[PDB]
Amino acid sequence: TSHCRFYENKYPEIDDIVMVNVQQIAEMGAYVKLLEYDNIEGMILLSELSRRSIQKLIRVGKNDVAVVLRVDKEKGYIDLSKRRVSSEDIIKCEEKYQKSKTVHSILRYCAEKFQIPLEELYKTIAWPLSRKFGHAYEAFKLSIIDETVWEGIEPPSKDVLDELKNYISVKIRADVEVSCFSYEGIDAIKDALKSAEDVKVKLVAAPLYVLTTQALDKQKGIEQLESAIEKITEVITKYGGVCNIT
Amino acid sequence: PGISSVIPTVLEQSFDNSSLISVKELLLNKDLIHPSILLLTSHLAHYKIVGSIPRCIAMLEVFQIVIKDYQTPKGTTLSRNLTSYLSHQIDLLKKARPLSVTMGNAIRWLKQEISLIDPSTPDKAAKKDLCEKIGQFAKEKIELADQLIIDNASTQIEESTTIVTYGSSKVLTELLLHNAISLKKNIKVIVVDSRPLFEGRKMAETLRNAGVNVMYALITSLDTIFNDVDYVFLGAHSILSNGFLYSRAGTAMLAMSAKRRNIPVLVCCESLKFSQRVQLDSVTFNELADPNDLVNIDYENPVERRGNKGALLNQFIKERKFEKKKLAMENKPKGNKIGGKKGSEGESKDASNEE
Amino acid sequence: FNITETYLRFLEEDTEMTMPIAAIEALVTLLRIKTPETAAEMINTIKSSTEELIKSIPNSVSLRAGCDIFMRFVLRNLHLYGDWENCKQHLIENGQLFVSRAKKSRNKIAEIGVDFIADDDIILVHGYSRAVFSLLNHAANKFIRFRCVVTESRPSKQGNQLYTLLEQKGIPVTLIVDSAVGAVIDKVDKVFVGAEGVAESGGIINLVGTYSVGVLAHNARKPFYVVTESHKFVRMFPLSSDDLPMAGPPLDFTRRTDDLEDALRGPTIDYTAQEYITALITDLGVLTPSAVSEELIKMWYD
Repeated sequence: TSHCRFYENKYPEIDDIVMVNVQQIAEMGAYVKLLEYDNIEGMILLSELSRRSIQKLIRVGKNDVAVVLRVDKEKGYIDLSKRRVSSEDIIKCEEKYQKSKTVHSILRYCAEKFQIPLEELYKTIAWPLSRKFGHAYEAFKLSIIDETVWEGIEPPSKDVLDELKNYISVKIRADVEVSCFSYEGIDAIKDALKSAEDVKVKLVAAPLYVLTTQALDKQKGIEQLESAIEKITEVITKYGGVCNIT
Repeated sequence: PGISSVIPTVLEQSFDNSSLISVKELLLNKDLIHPSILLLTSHLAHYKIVGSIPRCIAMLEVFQIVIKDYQTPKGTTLSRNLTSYLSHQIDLLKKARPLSVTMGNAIRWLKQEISLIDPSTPDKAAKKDLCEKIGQFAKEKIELADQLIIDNASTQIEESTTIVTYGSSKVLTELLLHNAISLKKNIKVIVVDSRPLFEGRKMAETLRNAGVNVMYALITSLDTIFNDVDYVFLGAHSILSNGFLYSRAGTAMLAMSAKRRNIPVLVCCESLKFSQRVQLDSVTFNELADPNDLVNIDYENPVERRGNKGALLNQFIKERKFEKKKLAMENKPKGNKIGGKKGSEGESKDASNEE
Repeated sequence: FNITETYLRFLEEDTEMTMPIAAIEALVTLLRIKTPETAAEMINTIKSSTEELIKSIPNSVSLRAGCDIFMRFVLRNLHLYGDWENCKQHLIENGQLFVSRAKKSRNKIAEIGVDFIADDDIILVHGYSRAVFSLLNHAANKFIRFRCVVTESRPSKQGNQLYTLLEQKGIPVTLIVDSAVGAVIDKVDKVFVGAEGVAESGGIINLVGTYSVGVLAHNARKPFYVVTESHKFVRMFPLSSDDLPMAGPPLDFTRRTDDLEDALRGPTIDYTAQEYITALITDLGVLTPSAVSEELIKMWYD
C-alpha cells in the first residue's frame, strides 16, 4: 500500500512549493492529490491556476508546479496557487521533486521484504537521513560513497540494507588462434594464457581461447588487450610455431 | 509532378460544380516524393473504412513521419522550400480527391508553427520540441475532444437507450462501445447503410466483434423500425457558420423523418471541425468518385463478373452519375457539443472568436 | 449552515422579494461564515449545500441555476490577484446588493419595455412571474392601449390567483383555459409568457404548458414572448421533445383502481425551443437573438 508524507509533518506551510498530479478538472478547479506533501487531496480554484486554450488540457498524468496559500491544521484542508510561482526557481523545484521521487523509489525494497507497514519504515529511514542532513538523496549518495549516515540508527533488517546498497552500486571479448608445429606446445599455450588473464576466462572447444576484459570507465579496453596480443606474438615465433590474430 | 488528365466519362449536363475524373497506377514517380502519401492515395481511391475524423489523424501521422525523416540542409535553410513541398503535397491531395475543413485547419496550424520557430535556433533541439508540441496538439484537439464528447453524452443520455446512427462516425462508434462494455448499459443500436458504400455494414461487423446487438437497414424503408425509435445521432463530416451540416448520404432524409415523427436529432462534434466558410444547398460543392460502385451486382466489392451492366458509352446515350456528400438541414439538428461542452447550432459561430 | 429551514420559510411569499433572490441571499450569508479565501473549506461546503437543496427540491431547477450563477460570480471575484481582503469584503457586500439590483432592473424594465404597446393590442400573460406583472402595471399606468387577459392554470390554483390580482387593478378581465387556448390565433394580438428560468438559447422553464403555445404561435406566425427580470441564467440543453429533472412522473399509466388512490400525474414542467420565440425581454439593455448563450460562454469558459 502506498501512503505516508514525504517530509516530517503531515500538513504543509505558507510559501512552500509542492508538485501535484491532476485527477479531474472543471466546476471547482483541481481538488487533487499531491506528490510532494502527502497523498491527501489539495485544491486550487479556477483563478490562481492560469495566467495567460485552458480547458483543453489538464486531465490525468500531467504535473503542475504550485505554491501553498492556506492550510487548515485541524482536519485536513489545503489551498494552492500556480500563478505566483516564478520561472527563476522552477527548475530547482523540479530537481527537488525528482530527488524526492528517487528517495521514495529507494524506500520500496523494505516494503516488499518483511511485510510490514511502509509509513513506519519511512519514519525509520527519515530519522538519520532526512532530519539532520537536509535533503535525502544527497545523504544517500554520501553513504554509498563513504558510510556516514547509517551510523546513527540500528538496523532491524541488515540484509535488506545490504540489498539496497547492492542495488545502488563493461565486458570486452578477444580472439586468439593457436596452431603450433614445434617441439613443446601445451606448456607454451599455458604460458600464453598466463600473459592474458588479468578477469573471467573460459575454454570453448580446442582452437579458440575466449577471454573477457572488464572496463573501468567505458573507453578502456585496447590498453591491455593489445599488449597481451603482442606478448602472445613474442611467445610463439621463437621455437617454430605460428599463431594468428584476426 | 508527373502525369495528369487523359480519362473517360462526359462532363455531364446535370450537376457540374466541381471537376470530375487522377493518379491510381504508378509510373515514372519523382525521387523526392515520400511513398507513404502515395500509399494513402491508393487506399483512398478505393476506401471503405475511414471518413472525416480518422483521415485527418492519418494525415497528421504522415506529416510527423515526414518531419522525423527531414533534417536542416547545408545550402537551403529549414524555412526555404518546406512550404513549397507542403503546397505540392496539398495539390497532389486535391488531384487525388477533395479534402476536409479539419485538414485545412491542421495545415494552417502547421504553417503557424513554421512561422513561429526562428531558423537561427539549434536544429536538433528545435524538432525535438516541435514534435512534442505536435503530439500534445494531437492529444488535445482530437483524443481530448473525443473524451469531452463522451462525457457530454454521459450526463445527457438516459438510463439505457435505443440508439440510431448512420455511416462510419468513428467517435460515435467508440462512444457506443464504451456504453456497451465500460459503463455497462443496454444498447439496442440501429445502423443504416446505402448501396455505394459499405460503411454501415462495416460498423455493424465491428460492433458484432465487440458483442453488440445491431439492427441493419437500407434505403427502401426506414420507418419500418420507427412505426419505437427514441433517441438518434446523425453522421458528421463538416460544419458551416450558417448552422447547417455538410454530411454523407441520406442523413438529411433521416433528419426530415425525425422532424416529422416525434423527436428531433442531435450531433456531437470536435471543436476543430468548424469552418468559417458557408453554403446552403446540395448544388454548391459536390464530392465525387467514379460511377462504378453500383456496376457490380450487389454483394461484395471485388468480384469481376460477366452479365449485362457496364453501359457508360456502349449503348445509345446513358449516364450513371451519383453523389457522396449532401446538405443536412438546420431546424432539426438542435444539438452541438464540442470542446466547449454545451451549446446550440443556432449559435453557429459562437466559439470561432474564442477558439 | 442550514438551508432546509430557509426553503420551508419561502414558497408562496414572493411578491416583495423574488423567491430565487431570497435563496441567493441565504447562499451569500452561508458563504460569509467559512471565508471565501480558504477555498478548500468553502467550495466543498457550497457543493454540500447545493446537494441538500437538490434533495429538498421536488419540481425545480431555478434554485440550482441561481446557486451556479452565485458560484460563477464568486469565481470571477478573485481575479484582481492583489490585496485579498478587499475582494472578500466585496463578496460579503454582494447579497443585499443583489436584492438592490432587482429594484434597479425593474426600473430599467419600466423604461425600455414600455415602447411595445400599440393601437388596440390584446395582451395575454402566461404563468407566474412578478416582473411581467410589474411591466403590465407600468403599461396600465402609462395608459397606451391594451387589454389584460388571464388563464385557467393548474398547479395549486395559480391562474385563479393571477385573475384575482388583475381584478384589483380594475382592468376588464376575461379568461383562457389550457384547452380553449386553441381558438386564439389572431384576436389576442401578442402571446406573452413569463419565465422561471432561462437556459442557453431560447430554452425557458415555466409551468404546465409553453411548448404547445409556442407551436401554436409558429403556426399562426404570431409574436411569441419571454418576459423576466434578472436572476435566471442556466447552462442546459435537452435531447428529445422535452427532457428535465422530474418529481411528477411522465406518462404514469396509473394502477388498476375502483375507489381512487393516485391519478394526478403527467408532464408538470415545460420547455421551449429557439425557433418559436421572436423576442426576449430582460433589463440587460435590449438583447434578443442568442445573447444569453454568449454570456454563458463568457462566464464558464468550459
